[PDB]
Amino acid sequence: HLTQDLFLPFFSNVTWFHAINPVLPFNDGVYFASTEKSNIIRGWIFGTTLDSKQSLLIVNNATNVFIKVCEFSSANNCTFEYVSQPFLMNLREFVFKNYFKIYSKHTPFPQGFSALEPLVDLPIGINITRFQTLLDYYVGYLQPRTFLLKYNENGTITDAVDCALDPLS
Amino acid sequence: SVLTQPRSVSGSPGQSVTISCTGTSSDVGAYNYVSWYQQHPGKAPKFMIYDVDQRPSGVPDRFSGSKSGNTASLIISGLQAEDEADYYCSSYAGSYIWVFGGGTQLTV
Amino acid sequence: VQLVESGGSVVQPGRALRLSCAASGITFSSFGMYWVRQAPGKGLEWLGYIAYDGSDTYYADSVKGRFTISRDNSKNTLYLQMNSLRIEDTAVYYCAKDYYPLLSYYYGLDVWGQGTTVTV
Amino acid sequence: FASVYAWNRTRISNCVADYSVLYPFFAFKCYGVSPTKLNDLCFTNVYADSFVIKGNEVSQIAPGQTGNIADYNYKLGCVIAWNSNKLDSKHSGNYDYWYRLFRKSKLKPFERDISTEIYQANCYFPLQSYGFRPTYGVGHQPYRVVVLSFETVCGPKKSTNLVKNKCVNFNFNGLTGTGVLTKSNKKFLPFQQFGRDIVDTTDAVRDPQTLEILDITPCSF
Ligand SMILES: *[C@@H]1O[C@H](CO)[C@@H](O)[C@H](O)[C@H]1NC(C)=O
Ligand SMILES: *[C@@H]1O[C@H](CO)[C@@H](O)[C@H](O)[C@H]1NC(C)=O
Ligand SMILES: *[C@@H]1O[C@H](CO)[C@@H](O)[C@H](O)[C@H]1NC(C)=O
Ligand SMILES: *[C@@H]1O[C@H](CO)[C@@H](O)[C@H](O)[C@H]1NC(C)=O
Ligand SMILES: *[C@@H]1O[C@H](CO)[C@@H](O)[C@H](O)[C@H]1NC(C)=O
Repeated sequence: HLTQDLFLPFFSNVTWFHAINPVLPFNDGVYFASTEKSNIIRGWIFGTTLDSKQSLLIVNNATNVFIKVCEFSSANNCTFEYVSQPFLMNLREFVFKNYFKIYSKHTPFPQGFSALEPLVDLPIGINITRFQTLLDYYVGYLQPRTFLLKYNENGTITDAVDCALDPLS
Repeated sequence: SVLTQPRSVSGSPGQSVTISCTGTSSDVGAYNYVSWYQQHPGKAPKFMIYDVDQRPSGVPDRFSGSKSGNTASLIISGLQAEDEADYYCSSYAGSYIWVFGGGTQLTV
Repeated sequence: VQLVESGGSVVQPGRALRLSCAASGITFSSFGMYWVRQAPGKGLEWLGYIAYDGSDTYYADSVKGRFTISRDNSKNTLYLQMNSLRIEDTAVYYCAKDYYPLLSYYYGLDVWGQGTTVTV
Repeated sequence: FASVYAWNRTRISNCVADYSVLYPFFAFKCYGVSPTKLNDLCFTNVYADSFVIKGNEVSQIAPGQTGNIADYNYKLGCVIAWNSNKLDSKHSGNYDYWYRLFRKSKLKPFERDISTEIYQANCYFPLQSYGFRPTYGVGHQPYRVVVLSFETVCGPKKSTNLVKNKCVNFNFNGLTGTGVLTKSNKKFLPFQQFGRDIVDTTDAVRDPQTLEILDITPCSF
């Protein structure tokens, strides 16, 4: 299948942040990974306002994951609120598009191929211009590129080819 | 729009008589706000029975009554010689307007 | 709250006569007022009512546009301005006080005046 | 049930308006909507006012109505009243329900005022108890009164039965078409909704109520 969407370019440059807390740009998307041992980086906060002037905060606890969209310690307005099982509960890959679509795939930053399966799309209908992780986290960026996705006999993506990488692809 | 009542009602001491006034479903059969008053000659009527089956303070309990359909009736039990008076009934005609019956004379 | 009604007099037909009844105390403004007339040889007839605040005024259709009921909140007195009185409009006029205070209109008359006789 | 003077108003938001659960009722007449089509004709929000009133005051709970309780206790969706003789008419006499008799001003529609003060003119209590008794008549028998307010809460979506091996005109959660449904050996991943062929034509679908993959074959031509 030949798809055209927001994908992370093959052999791109992904920033590497080890913290022992900057505010990063959002652009059109973000690829996030966290291969941290134990539980340290367990949340995110999205919002251009990043103040009371709305913003989306996603906090993951051991028992469950709490997603809230208010104008925040200020629980104002809060037009949306959802809870589900935990995201970050190895390597925890994520993709945050924007309907705020979240993908994920847990696996034991090596070389290899593994596809991300969606978790939840929520119609926040808000502007997302920046984000900051709340606690070994990488932060890629998605770009409008064309891929050649390969589906096996069971419907799972087994391979992909980036059509703008090299002449052979 | 005055509810018709009998001109007079017979009675005797130690007995009971029933005085009734009849109207239509517009007022009698629509709202349960039937009121009865006792009037003596040369004096203003005195309220005895209100809200069909209620009486004001200071009124003897012998003055009572009941209402069914579009007919309102007042029943007096153990009437005395001094209770002989012209009784008139009232009902809510609607639009914050009340009407009174023709007036039934009670005898002894 | 005793009510004393006066102003009854004999006048020619077509004249305007005012019937005023005075209450006892300062409780006239705390309860509504109603007007009732009694023709000779007949029963009692309702003439009209006035709210406790003096704003809501109601009267029967037979007395609509001719009889006006007014009350004084400071002097605790009420008036009944009857206009274009006819020959047949000869009856005893008395004032009645509502059993419940404020605006209820779902109760009988607790206090009744002596009654003023009007003839034409 | 709360008293008529201070009714319990419950708002409805984000609800599946299935009225078949509720619909012997003493009276049931709603205005502004179809009595038999309450699921289709929905509004943004609904408020349900619950109160206990006597049978003789049942006719007073209506738009444009008048009465001792209509103008002073509850002024007026739906007007639902049901018998509660075995539930509220206590043998010793139930006086929990209280009704207002006199008020300074006429009450606004859908407006309630709760107060326990005594009016001073010579002392009068605006609120009076309703003495329901087992020996009382139909008019004096207690009745549970529910008043609904009409102003996002709609009825459940209708569904039909599943027919297989026959040329049907299916509609799977907005995916419409015509074809022959059959059991498919394809193994969908647990997040997928349907399938496509090499020519971008539908070849399967997941039943929204059974979570089974149904192959789709076009009707013969
Ligand atoms: C990543 O950044 C390095 C350091 O500037 C650069 O040499 C390299 O070409 C970049 N790789 C890309 C753009 O794929
Ligand atoms: C809540 O946000 C909406 C836009 O989503 C805005 O119109 C509204 O004024 C806000 N309300 C408050 C109380 O901040
Ligand atoms: C997002 O920003 C644009 C300008 O870049 C503004 O016009 C728009 O109203 C914003 N949208 C929301 C949903 O806040
Ligand atoms: C698909 O899954 C089945 C079991 O459900 C398995 O037998 C088969 O090998 C799988 N196919 C592939 C290509 O992995
Ligand atoms: C849907 O509900 C039916 C009963 O109404 C039940 O048998 C079935 O398992 C349910 N399916 C899902 C996917 O929840």
